[PDB]
Amino acid sequence: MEHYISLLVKSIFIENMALSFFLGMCTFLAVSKKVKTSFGLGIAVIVVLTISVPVNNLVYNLVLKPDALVEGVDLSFLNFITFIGVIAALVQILEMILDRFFPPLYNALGIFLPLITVNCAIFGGVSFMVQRDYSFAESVVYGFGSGVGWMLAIVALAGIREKMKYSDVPPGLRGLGITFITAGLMALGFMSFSGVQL
Amino acid sequence: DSIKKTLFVVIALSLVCSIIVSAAAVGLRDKQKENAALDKQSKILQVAGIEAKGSKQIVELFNKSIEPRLVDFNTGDFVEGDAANYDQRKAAKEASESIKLTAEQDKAKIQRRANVGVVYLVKDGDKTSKVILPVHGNGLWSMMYAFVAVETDGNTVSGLTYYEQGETPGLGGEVENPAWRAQWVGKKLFDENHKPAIKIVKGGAPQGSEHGVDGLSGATLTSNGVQNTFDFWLGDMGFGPFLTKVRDGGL
Amino acid sequence: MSTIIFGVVMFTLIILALVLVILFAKSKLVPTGDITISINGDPEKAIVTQPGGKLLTALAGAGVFVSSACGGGGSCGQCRVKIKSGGGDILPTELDHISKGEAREGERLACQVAVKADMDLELPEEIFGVKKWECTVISNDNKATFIKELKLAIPDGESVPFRAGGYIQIEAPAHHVKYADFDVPEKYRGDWDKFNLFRYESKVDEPIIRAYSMANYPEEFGIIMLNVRIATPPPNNPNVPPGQMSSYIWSLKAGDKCTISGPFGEFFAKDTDAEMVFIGGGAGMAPMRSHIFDQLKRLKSKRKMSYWYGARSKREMFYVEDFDGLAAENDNFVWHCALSDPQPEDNWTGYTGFIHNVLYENYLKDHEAPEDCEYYMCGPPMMNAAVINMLKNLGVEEENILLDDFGG
Amino acid sequence: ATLFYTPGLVTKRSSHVRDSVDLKRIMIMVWLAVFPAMFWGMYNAGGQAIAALNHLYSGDQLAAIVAGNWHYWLTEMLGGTMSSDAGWGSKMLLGATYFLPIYATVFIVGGFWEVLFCMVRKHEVNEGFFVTSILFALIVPPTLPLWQAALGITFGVVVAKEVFGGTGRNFLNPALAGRAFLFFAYPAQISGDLVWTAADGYSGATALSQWAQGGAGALINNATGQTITWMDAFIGNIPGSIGEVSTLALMIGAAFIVYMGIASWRIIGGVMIGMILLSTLFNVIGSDTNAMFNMPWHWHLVLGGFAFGMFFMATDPVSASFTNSGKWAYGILIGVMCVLIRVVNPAYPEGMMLAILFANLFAPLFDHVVVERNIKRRLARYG
Amino acid sequence: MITIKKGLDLPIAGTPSQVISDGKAIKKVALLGEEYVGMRPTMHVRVGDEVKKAQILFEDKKNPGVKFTSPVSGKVVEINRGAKRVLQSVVIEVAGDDQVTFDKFEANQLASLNRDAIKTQLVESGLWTAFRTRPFSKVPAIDSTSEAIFVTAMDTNPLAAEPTVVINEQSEAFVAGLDVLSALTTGKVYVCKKGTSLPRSQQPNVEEHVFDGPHPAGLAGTHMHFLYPVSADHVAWSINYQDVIAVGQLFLTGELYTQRVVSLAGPVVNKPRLVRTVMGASLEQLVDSEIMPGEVRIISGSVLSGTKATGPHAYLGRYHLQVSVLREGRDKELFGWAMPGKNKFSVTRSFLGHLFKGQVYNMTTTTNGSDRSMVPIGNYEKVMPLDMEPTLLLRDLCAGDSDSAVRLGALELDEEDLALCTFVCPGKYEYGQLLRECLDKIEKEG
Amino acid sequence: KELKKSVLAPVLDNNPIALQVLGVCSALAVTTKLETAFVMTLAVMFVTALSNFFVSLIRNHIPNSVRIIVQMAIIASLVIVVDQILKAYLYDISKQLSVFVGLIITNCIVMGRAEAFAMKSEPIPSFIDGIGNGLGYGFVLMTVGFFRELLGSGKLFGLEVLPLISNGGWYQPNGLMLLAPSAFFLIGFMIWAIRTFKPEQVEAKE
Ligand SMILES: Cc1cc2nc3c(=O)[nH]c(=O)nc-3n(C[C@H](O)[C@H](O)[C@H](O)COP(=O)(O)OP(=O)(O)OC[C@H]3O[C@@H](n4cnc5c(N)ncnc54)[C@H](O)[C@@H]3O)c2cc1C
Ligand SMILES: Cc1cc2nc3c(=O)[nH]c(=O)nc-3n(C[C@H](O)[C@H](O)[C@H](O)COP(=O)(O)O)c2cc1C
Ligand SMILES: Cc1cc2nc3c(=O)[nH]c(=O)nc-3n(C[C@H](O)[C@H](O)[C@H](O)COP(=O)(O)O)c2cc1C
Ligand SMILES: Cc1cc2nc3c(=O)[nH]c(=O)nc-3n(C[C@H](O)[C@H](O)[C@H](O)CO)c2cc1C
Ligand code: FES
Ligand code: FES
Ligand SMILES: [Ca+2]
Repeated sequence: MEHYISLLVKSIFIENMALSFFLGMCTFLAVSKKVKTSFGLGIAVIVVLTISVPVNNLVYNLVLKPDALVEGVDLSFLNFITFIGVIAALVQILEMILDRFFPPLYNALGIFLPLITVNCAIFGGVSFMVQRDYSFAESVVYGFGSGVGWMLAIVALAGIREKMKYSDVPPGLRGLGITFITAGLMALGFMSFSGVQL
Repeated sequence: DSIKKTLFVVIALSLVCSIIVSAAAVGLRDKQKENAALDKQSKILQVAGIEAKGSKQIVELFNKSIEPRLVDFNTGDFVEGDAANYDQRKAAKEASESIKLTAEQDKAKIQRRANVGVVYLVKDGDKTSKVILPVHGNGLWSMMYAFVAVETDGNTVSGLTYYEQGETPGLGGEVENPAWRAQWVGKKLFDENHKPAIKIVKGGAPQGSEHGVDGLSGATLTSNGVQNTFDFWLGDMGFGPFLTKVRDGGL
Repeated sequence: MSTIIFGVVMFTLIILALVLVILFAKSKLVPTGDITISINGDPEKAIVTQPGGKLLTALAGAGVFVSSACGGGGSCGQCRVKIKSGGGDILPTELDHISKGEAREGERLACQVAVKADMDLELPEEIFGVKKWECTVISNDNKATFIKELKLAIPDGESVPFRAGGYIQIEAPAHHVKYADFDVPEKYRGDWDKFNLFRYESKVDEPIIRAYSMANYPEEFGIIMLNVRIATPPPNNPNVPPGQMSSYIWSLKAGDKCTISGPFGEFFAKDTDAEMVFIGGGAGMAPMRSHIFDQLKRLKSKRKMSYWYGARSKREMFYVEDFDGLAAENDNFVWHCALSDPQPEDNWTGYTGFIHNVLYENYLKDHEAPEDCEYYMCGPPMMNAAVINMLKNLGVEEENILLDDFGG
Repeated sequence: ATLFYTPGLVTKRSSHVRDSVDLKRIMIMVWLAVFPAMFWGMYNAGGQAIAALNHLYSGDQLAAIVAGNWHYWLTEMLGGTMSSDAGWGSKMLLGATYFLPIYATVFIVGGFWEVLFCMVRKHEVNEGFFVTSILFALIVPPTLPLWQAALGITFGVVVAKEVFGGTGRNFLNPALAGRAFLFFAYPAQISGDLVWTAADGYSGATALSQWAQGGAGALINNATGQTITWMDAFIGNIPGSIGEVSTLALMIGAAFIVYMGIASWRIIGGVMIGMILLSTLFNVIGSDTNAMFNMPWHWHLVLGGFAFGMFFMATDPVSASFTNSGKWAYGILIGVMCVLIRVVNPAYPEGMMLAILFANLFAPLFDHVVVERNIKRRLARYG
Repeated sequence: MITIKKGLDLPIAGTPSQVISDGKAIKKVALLGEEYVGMRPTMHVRVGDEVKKAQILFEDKKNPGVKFTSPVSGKVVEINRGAKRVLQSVVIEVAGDDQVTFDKFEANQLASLNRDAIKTQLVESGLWTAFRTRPFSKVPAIDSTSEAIFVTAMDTNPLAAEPTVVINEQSEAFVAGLDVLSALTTGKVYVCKKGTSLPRSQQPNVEEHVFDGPHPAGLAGTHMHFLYPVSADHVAWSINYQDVIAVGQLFLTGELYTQRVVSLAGPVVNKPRLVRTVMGASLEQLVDSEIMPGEVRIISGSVLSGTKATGPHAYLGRYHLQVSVLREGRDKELFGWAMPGKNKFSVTRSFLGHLFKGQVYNMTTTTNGSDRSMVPIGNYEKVMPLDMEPTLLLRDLCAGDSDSAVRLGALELDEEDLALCTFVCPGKYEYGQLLRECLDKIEKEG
Repeated sequence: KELKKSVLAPVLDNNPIALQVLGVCSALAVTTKLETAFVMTLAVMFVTALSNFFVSLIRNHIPNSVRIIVQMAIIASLVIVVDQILKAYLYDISKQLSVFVGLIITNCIVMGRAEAFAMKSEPIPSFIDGIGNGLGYGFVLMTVGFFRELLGSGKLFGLEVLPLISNGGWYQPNGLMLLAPSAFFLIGFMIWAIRTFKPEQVEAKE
């Protein structure tokens, strides 16, 4: 029970998805104006990530693994299409299950809840799970840790961009340019955990 | 719209894409295997001193000069088995092919050790001229893998190379420097009492001593790793007994 | 070869399982009923519709546009509805066009909404009650160097129900035009030959819709009297097609009926003792003639009025005898005019210059309290912006000014 | 221009009487507060240089080393000496010939960037750079090249401050955004053991690497052969950066700016609480192979850059929290991260810079949590 | 009893001697037009028309039905109008005693009047302008009511008059005014006072509360925040003690009672005391031969929140009860910011003035420093006693975020509440004008 | 010539990392070396063009329910073929591009163009728009890779330009260029330069 807490702490801090692997930057730098919208999108990404990683681990360890169906046949070229299919189907049925109720969370995200399918955090999490060869419980804890780390990074950037209402930025750097430089300074600050052996 | 229409179009699209993907995936595995083999054959031929340029030259030199075997680590004897298909990194993960290292012997922080190991014998016609041992340990940022080219007396070193490292390139990534690799030639591995005697000195080596090479400048935490790899792998859990057999003349 | 067969079978099965579970979950979750809207919350004229889709297409199927200018994107913010029922979440483009105070009641943009649930919409102000009329052309005499003063009549002699100053939603048929087709009276042809303006040729591919303004008061039945400016691009390259509704008229021979509709009600004169001052705009002078004749005859306003008006030349001038007779019969009226481009052959004995300077240096500077008055304005862009600077420099707050210009 | 004279303006509106403080007085007080640490840092750098040189070389070899480097032959020209019997005057002069070029190049290059941005955006050039330049020149090792110092202050001023708008409008620490650029870009001249003692050919580790190697019994000073006592690490007789070594002078300088209300006792107490709690947790846990788990709080306080960081760099007003309830949390986060990067991260032997640059991102989150609690308390109609 | 811990009692020299002595003969009065929030006048006079006491001078365009009436009987002599023809003052010249009278009632029958009779009496008399609503500090609309009328019966401004000296002469009028306010309001009347005794009304919904501590414990905004927190849909009114004496004397006599007791003080006044003075009087005639030689600035109100009275504004404002005069600090000093400023006042402890307890300063009108950007060293939390977040709130006001400032609490405020945050700011900001721009944005946005 | 303006609109007028924000993760993680920057530019260009062409070919019969599944099936088949070809003939570059030869599926440029322009156009202008957006993306990849590789290791495509100290030259490499903060800063200053040469792309003040 110390091992899974080690995995959670590592996947939140030492191997942050947004600011140590740099995945998801389009929504990370576009939806970062208000902290409440950032909070909602972080919770949505958490749910979709912790659902998508264990199901893809089941599909991989049952079918796509070398010598899993018939000995002598390995089907590890359908990895990408399988992963993106499961992620797209989970996002669609989850947005229907959501959109039944929840005008709180519906139309707060709005256009970007269809756009968390084409979002490199989920595909990177699945591909890194496949690479590192996790079991099912380690897959669940890794997915939840990656989701909470991404939510932490995007809510931090939202808080910084809400503190920056006072600042005076040159006209060429209003918006996207100063957002790029702000994310760069954040990534510079997150290198404190760069050498930890966890 | 129509459920028949959507199911028909998705079946047809899946058939076409699956045909193309499966053809392009099966029809290239031979070339992918050839490339993955050549990427390591180049490093082995380079550490053996035999110069190589071009795929034909690489495969022709490796099939006529290098001859891989399998060695058991504990007993120090030869074990019959397929050489060109063995994967020591993956066999060192399963419990039926690897052992659990306890903390008192695990000086190098690798946490496992495979039951059978692979070496490479540089052939000179009929005679065995060198034996190449792959050693590795933990540095600061990564698991540093390497080769070492030991001559037939089991004591002398003829070359060293580092083919996998993730250190910072200015400080501790100087294990890939030719001026640093060029010091290892001529150094002894053991002493007269047949004990491991490779030292990484801090602040420069003595002028021509046969046991200590120069440490990385400003990079002690990787120099501790480069010391620990040889401190463990020249020990008793590594190539110790096989090196005793080579020293007695098991080649 | 077995790997290819297994790849094909597993690709097809993996895709088909996901398609099946998506369709099953959608058939379990999403609604499939027939949702209903009710116009004005009334049992008559209520409309049933399929779920989803914007409200823009609903009234277009019902037979009115919205009273919109733009359908795409809602950038002009024309489509509005005063909905009291639950519609859903507000969108910031609505909150751009409709401020917080108005949006508190629910004034929302229509095409931004995608109606997928039940709703009773307001849709006020009788936009269902708009009808059409096949207006004939009487004549298109040229009063100025470039102007196109226009007279139309509604078939069988009635009056459009438009409120004062309300321009109709006039449409235009399509026919390709060259300037050589355009018939010109005696004096203006020579200067148009100086600009050799017959040189360009243009094409009218689609019937262009342009809600121009008209030139009579609502009580003047049996005649419609529209208005048209000269169609002219940058005259270095006039090959690009200028002003398709204007060019539809500029060669037109009168007597053909025109299917047009859509009255407006913008110029709401307030019923107070408010001093009215009608600052001129050259082209579009007759909107103010319409509103002043409505205030003279339809409402019989005996309050103090004025018609400061701008002019380039007396050759450019028109409808003089109207305001001359009006100020003759009227006690509380005065009318003036000034030359924008003075020329010697008038030997003019009145004011000259810009309307900005003439109003301030004649009337307003020694006026008692300009902040209590009321100013309507419709004309050239700089000759309106300078006057807005003058009026804000003198007092009057924004709501007391009532602006409406050609294209805003 | 307006440095010598107060401008003689009068107020035009509502408050016809004002205070007496301004950014000139605030930043000049913080600029004067590091003068004891500056003078002691120059003294200690000279002392360590002379002791290392006379431990290594002697006689004609010492004369050849002296006549082959301008820091040594200029110091012997101006009247001092470089033998073992050097006075405090010669030690402070040898520290001055190392520190003052770095201060000069940092001030001139950063002032050029300030003046260029201020002429382009049509403002009047303000203070605060007085603080940033001296705090940058006081935290780099005494053997840092001048071109790297110029690059560091260029990054710190331009990328961290003057793009965001100037004084009072950024969010990071400009003196530490430059040092982090140096630390991650050119780490061969800002880490290791060749760099800290300003000598020629002296390679000897320092107080925080010796502990991480072998515990408190391996704290031996190789220049003299003596051992490092707590009074030595507290007074400031250890190798390190220029003006970070003396906790006594740092406390004496920062007591004044804490008394005057410029520095925040909330942040200082938060940093101290976080350090004490995490170091005590690591002591009680304990380890057999990591020799930093058993380093007490009164040794964590004095070694490395903890006292300089906590006193002068964690109390930056623009980058900190803005709520009294959030300043304690920001300080506690700084202390926890400092002790954690020290103890469990082996690539870096000290972590105050990365602790501050990590908490600067999460300060406005603590602001947001406190002000959202306040907004709920307001909507409940009690505030 | 509510005690205030965060605040500042500003030590400026020239505290008045609280006795009421006669004032000079006043010959001109004026009804300033810019000092009413959101007013757009329609003038009912021109230069030279003879007016009476309580005769209308202008109405309001944006608040219809309210009337602004003249304080004294005489003749209009000037109507000044600034840039964009904004009204500044209506200078009346007093001669005569012609007036418009009203109905009168007994002493005890005041508590049971009809609300509409009360409101039409106040509106026709032009004493309805004494009420300042909260939020937005406007004169309240004639057909709206409120459940809390906050009567300010203390004064913690610097050099301010003592209210007990004034009230102890007109106790019957004060009690009758409180009974009229008790009949006028829907809920209660919140008489806020200090630890001394005041005349009390025997109505059950007139409550007395004791506030102590330094300034701002004597502001209606602080009283509202501690007793009845207001918002966009909860609206409270406000009226000082002199206008309650005016309401009582109006309902007991039928005539508008326009006299005032103002506190003439400052560093440069020879004998600071209280004076009797008509409403809207001329300060240039009030301070005639009362000031030392030297350039001076004649404020109409306290030095924290007061309109500077120079030229067409040289008349006592409506809602101000004191006059404060001080010098002009136009001197350049060599290295003035680096002095051990024993003669320099500050909230912080940089200067050596804080060791000398009990000192008074001859503060001049200079701004010690240029305008710079805001570095929050922690000065606003020292002098804001309310339960807000001062640095965040002021940073939103400077940034221009109306919604966020309203959410943090900038509806309950007025420009005399951020006077201390304007006072202690090292960046030399002026938050009153920023708050007024923000509240005007909220009003215009609807 | 409509094709010239079609392929040269998104190179500086509608750049996918400058005006739109699409395709940033690959821009941060590929530009360490200019060879991998070139290979990624070509691969994204190829995938975007052929994906737009196919989804525009069958754009009439794609249903409203599973349009996402169909588009990701087409893009994923194309990217798997590209990946097999890279692993066969460009193996070392395929090793250096460890996971980002799979993330071309979830790259936002390919799907954003296949949803915005492919479903409502003709196959040949769809192919041209795909090529043009590949070019507009490769421009930013190339410039960031040029600055990062040159100032961080003194090389261009592997060719030695600035001689390092360890070899015996004069240059000491900037170790921050091999980390993603340098990519962030370089993209920020590039947006500054682009929007100060063309001022109609300034974000309006709020
Ligand atoms: C209430 C109201 C009343 C109006 N009344 C009038 C009126 O009386 N008269 C009037 O003329 N308009 C009037 N307008 C404006 C009307 O919308 C215009 O006719 C319209 O802007 C032109 O539409 P078009 O398709 O006919 O122009 P097009 O024929 O498509 O030509 C474009 C317009 O811009 C010019 N133009 C052509 N090529 C270029 C080019 N390359 N660069 C720049 N400009 C070019 C042309 O002269 C032409 O006017 C009114 C608008 C409103 C809302
Ligand atoms: C950014 C950075 C990266 C570093 N990388 C390495 C490294 O890869 N290998 C190494 O041995 N030391 C590295 N170091 C230096 C270590 O921090 C360590 O302190 C150094 O080797 C000094 O050890 P020593 O004083 O005992 O010689 C790095 C330092 C920094 C600042
Ligand atoms: C504010 C501040 C922050 C510092 N941060 C670091 C750091 O993050 N890493 C580091 O190696 N040294 C840092 N230092 C320098 C250390 O104090 C110390 O001088 C250096 O690490 C040498 O290690 P030592 O403690 O063994 O002497 C910092 C110094 C100061 C003043
Ligand atoms: C107590 C105090 C401490 C300060 N510490 C720093 C610092 O550590 N680094 C820096 O660049 N500026 C520092 N400044 C200056 C100022 O805060 C800095 O310009 C802000 O970051 C504005 O960008 C300090 C100022 C004060 C009053
Ligand atoms: S114009 Fe289309 S929604 Fe308003
Ligand atoms: S997040 Fe990488 S492209 Fe959308
Ligand atoms: Ca291994």
